[PDB]
Amino acid sequence: AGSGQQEIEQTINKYSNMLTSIVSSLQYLEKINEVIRRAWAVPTHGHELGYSLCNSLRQSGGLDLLMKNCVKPDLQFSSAQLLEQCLTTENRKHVVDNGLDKVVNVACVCTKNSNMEHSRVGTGILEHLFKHSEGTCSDVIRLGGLDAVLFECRTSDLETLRHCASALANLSLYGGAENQEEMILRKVPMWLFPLAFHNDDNIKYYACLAIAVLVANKEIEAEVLKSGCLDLVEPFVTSHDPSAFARSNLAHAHGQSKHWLKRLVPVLSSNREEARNLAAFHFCMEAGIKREQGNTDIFREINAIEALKNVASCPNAIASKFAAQALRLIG
Ligand SMILES: O=C(O)c1ccc[n+]([C@@H]2O[C@H](COP(=O)([O-])O)[C@@H](O)[C@H]2O)c1
Repeated sequence: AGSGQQEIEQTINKYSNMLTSIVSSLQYLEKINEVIRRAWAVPTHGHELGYSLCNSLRQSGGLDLLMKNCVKPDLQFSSAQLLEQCLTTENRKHVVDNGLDKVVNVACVCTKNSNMEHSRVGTGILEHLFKHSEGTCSDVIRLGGLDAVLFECRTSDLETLRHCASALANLSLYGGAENQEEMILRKVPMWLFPLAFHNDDNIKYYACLAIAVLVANKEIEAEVLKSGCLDLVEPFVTSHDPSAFARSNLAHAHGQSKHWLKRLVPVLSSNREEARNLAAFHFCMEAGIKREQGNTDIFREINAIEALKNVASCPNAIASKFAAQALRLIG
């Protein structure tokens, strides 16, 4: 099964072949979800094993099978559970292109029911589906995903609240102007406020991050400033260790994507001090991660360097130290 930090690709190959053989059973045996759930858990190599196994899932035709039998009741949750853990970038594209409606609807009905594992699965699927495009975000809003996450914002489960915060951040980033207007109409800040004041640092971080991304839009700045949650940014960045907060979150995974960070870049140039503080904090985190993985040139491909320098120059010392440390971790 799963052991430790070694140089073994034989396990990648073994469990990929197991997965493809089980998937070939087309005309229950959803231990594929257990194997992938524990594959992502591998201490350091979990990213590689997970990506290779999800690619094996798509290539063996299993992704199409999941999207097909997710409108069948007896195989609904059993399949959606596995789909929440294999919504990689390529799989995300495949789903968005050849069956968004079914996946969105199964996530909605997973959140509608009282069983907590189902709600976790549904909120996670929605989170991952909000990381594609303005068009995809608009469509998911139309199909009722935003309503589901804003309803789950009232929950107690921690996994669900984390999925909800990450989903609202992803939507603030990938939505655009129209979708951010829609978010303000749905009173997104109202239900983000209960999350920003959470004790769990992940929920607070990503809720505040969605709020910061939202104040950057100069049309909704006031309504997002009525929340109150940006006044919780300065104590957080000044009391949290950028390297250690990375190790707890988004370090097992190789940080956020270059496109996620590209959406975040324009936050570095906002009117609000707290927005720039939090964006700088996040970039100082991602810079160290990317340096560990040798993908630092990303920050130049997204024209983040100009904004990082402009921020490292500005008077505000909270963001100046973070942006400067980020620039040194790149070159
Ligand atoms: O990136 C990782 O190391 C990782 C760790 C645990 C789970 N995953 C799953 O891999 C998929 C892609 O993750 P992400 O962050 O690119 O949206 C998604 O289904 C995640 O739930 C990914």
